[PDB]
Amino acid sequence: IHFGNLARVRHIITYSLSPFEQRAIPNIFSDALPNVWRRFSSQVFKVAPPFLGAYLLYSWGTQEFERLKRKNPADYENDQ
Amino acid sequence: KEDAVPILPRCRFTGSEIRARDDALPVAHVALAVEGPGWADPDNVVLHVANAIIGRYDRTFGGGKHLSSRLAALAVEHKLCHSFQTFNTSYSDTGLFGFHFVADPLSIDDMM
Repeated sequence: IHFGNLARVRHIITYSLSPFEQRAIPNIFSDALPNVWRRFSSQVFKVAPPFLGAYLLYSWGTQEFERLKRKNPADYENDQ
Repeated sequence: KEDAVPILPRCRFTGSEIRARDDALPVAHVALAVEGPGWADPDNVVLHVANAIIGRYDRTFGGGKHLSSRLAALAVEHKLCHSFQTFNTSYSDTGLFGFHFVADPLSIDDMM
């Protein structure tokens, strides 16, 4: 028994419609997408940064590794 | 115009709910109904017979656990509610066929 012992609530009214009287995915352009954009916007500069930073470190380290595999001509300039 | 009886615009029924919560009230009330046919329909006769099978109850019915109404018997056996009633409220073009009951917070679910 967990329903009926949860919280002491007073003076709140709620109105709801049967699922058959309404649409499943309403106002995709006027409400949905705008919000999706809103949500993306509000988070991008919190998530993206460290991932971008990770990428850079990855690129540097990968290139720096391949670069150390190449030969430096300055080791054979007097090997006549 | 003066001696013509005006036909009223029809009222659209909506399956839906409204919950007015106040835990400070001693008992909860719940009414549930589907759309009825309206005065002119003969079915109203059958609907009323139907409501008679289910009937009504209230803690002062002496018949108690032996009442013929199954819902009534159950309400008694399991202390399901303080009372309940069926109804078939008719109107010209529509109506409300349902039931209403009064129960303690912790027995609403079983009653329903």
